[PDB]
Amino acid sequence: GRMHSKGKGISRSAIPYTRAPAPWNKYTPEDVCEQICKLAKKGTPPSRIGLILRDQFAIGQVKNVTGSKIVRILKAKGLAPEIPEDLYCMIKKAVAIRKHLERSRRDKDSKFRLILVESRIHRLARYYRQARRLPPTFRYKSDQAAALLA
Amino acid sequence: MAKRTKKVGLTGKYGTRYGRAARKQLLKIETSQKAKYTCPFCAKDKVRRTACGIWTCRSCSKTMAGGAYSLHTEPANAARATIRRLRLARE
Amino acid sequence: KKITQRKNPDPYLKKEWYPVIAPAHFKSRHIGQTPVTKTAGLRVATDVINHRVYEVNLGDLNPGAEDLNGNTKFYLQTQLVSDGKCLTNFHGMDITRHKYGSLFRKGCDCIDVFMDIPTTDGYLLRVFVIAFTDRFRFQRRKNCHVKGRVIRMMRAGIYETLHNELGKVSIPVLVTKLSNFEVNAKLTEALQKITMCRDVMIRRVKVVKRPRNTMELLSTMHDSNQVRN
Amino acid sequence: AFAVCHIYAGKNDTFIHVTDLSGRETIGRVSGGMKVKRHCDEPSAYAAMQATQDLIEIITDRGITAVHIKIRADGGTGKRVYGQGGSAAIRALVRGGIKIGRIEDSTPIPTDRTRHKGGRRGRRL
Amino acid sequence: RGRGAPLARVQFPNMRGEGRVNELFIAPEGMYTGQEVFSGNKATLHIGNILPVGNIPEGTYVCNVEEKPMDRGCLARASGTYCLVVAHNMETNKTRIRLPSGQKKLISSKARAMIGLVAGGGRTDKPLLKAGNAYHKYKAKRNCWPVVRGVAMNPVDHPHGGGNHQHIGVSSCVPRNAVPGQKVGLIAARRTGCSGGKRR
Amino acid sequence: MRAKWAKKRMRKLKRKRRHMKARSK
Amino acid sequence: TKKAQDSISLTLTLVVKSGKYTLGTDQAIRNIRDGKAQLVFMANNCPPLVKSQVDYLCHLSKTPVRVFAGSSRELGIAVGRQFNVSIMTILEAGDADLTSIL
Amino acid sequence: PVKRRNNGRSKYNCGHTNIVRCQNCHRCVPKDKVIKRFTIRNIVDNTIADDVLNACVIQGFAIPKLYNKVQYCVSCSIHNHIVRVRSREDRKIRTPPKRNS
RNA sequence: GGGGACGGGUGAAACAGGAUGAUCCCGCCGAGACCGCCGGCCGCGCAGGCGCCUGCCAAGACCGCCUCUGUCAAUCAAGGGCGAAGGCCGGGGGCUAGAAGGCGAUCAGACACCACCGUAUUCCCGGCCGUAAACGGUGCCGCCCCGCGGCCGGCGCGCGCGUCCCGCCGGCCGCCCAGGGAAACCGGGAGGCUCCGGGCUCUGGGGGGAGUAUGGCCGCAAGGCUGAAACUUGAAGGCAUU
Repeated sequence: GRMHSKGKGISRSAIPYTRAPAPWNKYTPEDVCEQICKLAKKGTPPSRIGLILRDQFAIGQVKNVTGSKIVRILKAKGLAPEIPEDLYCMIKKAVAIRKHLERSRRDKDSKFRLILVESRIHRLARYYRQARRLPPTFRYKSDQAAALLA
Repeated sequence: MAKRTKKVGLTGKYGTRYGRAARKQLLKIETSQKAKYTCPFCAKDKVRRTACGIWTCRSCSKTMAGGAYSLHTEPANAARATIRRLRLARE
Repeated sequence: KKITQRKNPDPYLKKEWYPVIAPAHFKSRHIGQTPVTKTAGLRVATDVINHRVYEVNLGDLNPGAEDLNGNTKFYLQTQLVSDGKCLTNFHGMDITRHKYGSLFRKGCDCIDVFMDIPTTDGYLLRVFVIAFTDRFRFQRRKNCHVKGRVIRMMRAGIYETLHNELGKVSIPVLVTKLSNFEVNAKLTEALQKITMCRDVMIRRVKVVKRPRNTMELLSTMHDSNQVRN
Repeated sequence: AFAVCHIYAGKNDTFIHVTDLSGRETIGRVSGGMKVKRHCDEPSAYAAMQATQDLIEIITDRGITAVHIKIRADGGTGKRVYGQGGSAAIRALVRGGIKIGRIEDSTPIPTDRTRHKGGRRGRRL
Repeated sequence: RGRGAPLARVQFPNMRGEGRVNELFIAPEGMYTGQEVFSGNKATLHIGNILPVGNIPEGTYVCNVEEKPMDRGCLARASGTYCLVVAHNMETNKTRIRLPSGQKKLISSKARAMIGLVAGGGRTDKPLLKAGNAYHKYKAKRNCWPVVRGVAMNPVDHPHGGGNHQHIGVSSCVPRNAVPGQKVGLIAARRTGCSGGKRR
Repeated sequence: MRAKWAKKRMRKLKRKRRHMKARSK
Repeated sequence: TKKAQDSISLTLTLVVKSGKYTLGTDQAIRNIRDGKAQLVFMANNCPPLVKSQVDYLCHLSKTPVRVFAGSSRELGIAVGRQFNVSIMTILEAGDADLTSIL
Repeated sequence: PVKRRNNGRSKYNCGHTNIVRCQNCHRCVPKDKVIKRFTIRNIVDNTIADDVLNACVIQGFAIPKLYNKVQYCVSCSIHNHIVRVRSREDRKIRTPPKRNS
């Protein structure tokens, strides 16, 4: 179930059993990688670029066609985001919750949400540091979070 | 550090004299007066209280009227909003 | 009308009865008689009856159509005492209490909106309207409950019908529109597209503010029978 | 000669009062309590029956051939049921020959009411 | 020196001559050096502006209100004290206002007032704490401190006077028509003592 | 509520006992 | 509304990452006069004399000037800098500024 | 033990509910516990309704019917016989006795 | 303004209100609470809790998904936050209800219940408190789990087609077959357990003494949290039957 919520919901994408380029596929692996870089230049978060390739184009799974996941392709060209996107999205959510709370000190429920989002940021950050994706130097500073977004 | 354990932090000067209630009220009132509030125009927290009712930005050099121990009193802040909403309605 | 003609009790030993007449739009103009103490030091009787408020049923106001709108009532306040006859202007309307109660039911959603409207004249009035949801014909479930999207859309809809109906019209036009029930009807047609609805009626309309000396407004309201328009 | 009779029913006493349509001037007033010496009998319909009979003579003298009926209980935070004398009030007027015009509830019902006497435990009688 | 409220020197042009007149105004909270202020029937609605009381919308907090028009300042001119505009009678040209005591007075709509609540608000909240901060406080004002209780004074100095024990010896409440030297106790006291629920 | 009334008596005795302790402190 | 607000935030971030930007009035006026500026973004807190002067030089160079919400600190947070930034000039943009005239 | 599995309160997924009042007791009862009946009845006594209607000068004026809701507390209802103490088997039935009037 | 003898209250009463015209009616104003009927085997929320209008601001579960990441998870001493009510401490405000307090009936007494008046409080704002039969008297994550019904949300399939039919997922519920239990009853578990072992925290070990003494900490206090022993005793308790 959800770490900070009591919901037991299971909405999960299930990838196809046969990992193959679509029968209707007409594009090379490099062609997809060159397209991916253009969206990376646009700055689109990696989850979004996968959605765009699936909906705007028709590559259902990048691994099936290119042979690599989108983040691995970004890392190869050095077009990877410095913070793994998953941490960035929580950090951005925490920044907004902090801003709303600064206007209202009476929103006790909002403070509750801030503790959980910040706790998730700290938990995920430790994993990234251990993996070496992020530096041992990384520490979460609420004060520097907005600056960290850039 | 932690030279004074309790809220005697700004009230250490008064010593044993004056009673706890007095000092407790002073601990809140004097902490705010001494503190540097943000400048509305400077955008720096360099506003300090020159005199009761007078707070001056140390960067812009602008002098702004305000409450005695706080740059913005809550009743004035409410009226500022009420006047803005009433003006925009009368517009 | 008894004391002016002959003997009645100690208070009504010196009292008068004055005819009260309602606006031109209504089929039976006469409302009734008003008891009033005779002229005194400063208490001139006509000045005493200048601002008395009568509560008339639409069935009494427009008889021969009682079965429809028997519930709807109109509060009317005298503005002039000319001809010895009180001339009244519309000051409020409300549906009867017996009907208000019959409007609510379990397993229904009630939408009440209040919208103050500045009229094309001087008067400022708040239109209180009510609507209820009703079971769709198939209805596998037993509850006429709708999702928020229908609730918001329907309430947005109610404001819009008033916006293009009672939003910019003068008080005599409003009296005809609330009497023929025209504006109540418009909300239902708009609501009918939005959802299955019942009881979409303007329940109350109150005079929030009155332009002073609406004597000219009382000429049009009372004697402009020729300008029925 | 239309007029309106407001009939407080409530409990404790019954008030039968006929007035002008405006309500500004009272043609007549009577109370169930005036008729009965015992305090408990004041809301009872027998006291009320004698009471509206007395009012009929006064009101019919002052014209008032026809009356409209508005009937209210204590209302507000109390009862909301007319209680005892209310049923008699229309009946005695019908015996008198006053003609009914329209009947209505004048209960002062409260949207979002103020607190009522009794406490959370209630009247522990 | 005397006022616990800041005063502001606002310089307006001189219509009569070529000079720039300097006027001392009570400074409503938020007034800033450099703020432009407009005065008149057509004046705008920002904190600081002085406009006829009728013009100001109902609910605004207004300071230095005029009891009668062209009195150049009369009510709500102390720290954090505001007057609320309650209503505007169009027929009588009279505007009701709630003074900082709560009492309501009707003022000609022609009278002028400044938009805003006076600064130095919340000053009373701070305890004076020492006798010295009181001495320094009334040096600026009149010689009205230290105060000797009358029951400490000898019989000849105060009506409360002195006996073998310090007691007033008679009801503190004194008649409204007490002669100049007699009015020393609580005067015209409708009620006395701490009761509570006094809102009635 | 005898349990409630018993804890009120204990709380009263505990107030008096602490106050008496203070007099001889 | 906030869908657009995200686009302004993403343009500012991507300009900071790739593209040439100038922080501050002295740099802004120097670039606007020489026409190096492509877009001018000004904080609401900017002094009301500075606002009217930049507005005129911007009219002369036909360079669009927009107000960024309010407070130089807020512009600063969007440029990723703790110091306050009253005027930010976009000389070149890594993410095309369709919101050049937002 | 648990006399009622509903614990005497139609409270599900709620934690706390609004408060209501016994009409006669004026007691405070949770809304879930309150008996809650809806009664629609004639404004005039039904015995006098026909005569009043005939006397009513208005053509086709239906007698107004009062619409009100009466809520009582458990203690209040048992004394007023709004609901009756029932046998352990009879408690499980949830259907109105003898088939809202 | 009206009209003229009672009115309140009750189980009956009595006290306080009435010719200074009450009650009652009608307009009018002020003040503060409070969201009625719709309103629930409705829902949301981490619990405590949550219902006027128009906005404004950040959220949250769920579903749908060939989106991204790649064990980032679970339960949790210490530590942090939240926590109904009443209480407190500074500021407001003040209708109503109303601990105290006063009265009026009752009774042997009544000083209690019922009436009448009424302060703290209730309401707001900044703190403190840290407790409730805070209960669903059932910790949390995980799996299996027998059918039958309702309800809420999201989605899908099918057809006349309608807020239809059938599912799926997440909830909120009722009835139960097995099983279980000392039973009452649980059965979406209190089942899969004397044929006893998924993981992890908390607490209990006959009844009093006693949540007392004392020591610590915390609190402005009220008190909270921790917490005995000496000694006494053969019972205390649960659920059912008569």
